[PDB]
Amino acid sequence: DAEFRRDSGYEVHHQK
Amino acid sequence: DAEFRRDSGYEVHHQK
Ligand SMILES: [Zn+2]
Repeated sequence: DAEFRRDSGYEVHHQK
Repeated sequence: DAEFRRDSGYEVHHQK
């Protein structure tokens, strides 16, 4: 979801 | 590489 689907990281698989 | 590109973990790309 968009608020944590951020460009400024990432590997989103380790965030929620 | 194949030896540690295993199902026996994993997210190989930064795990060991
Ligand atoms: Zn990862």
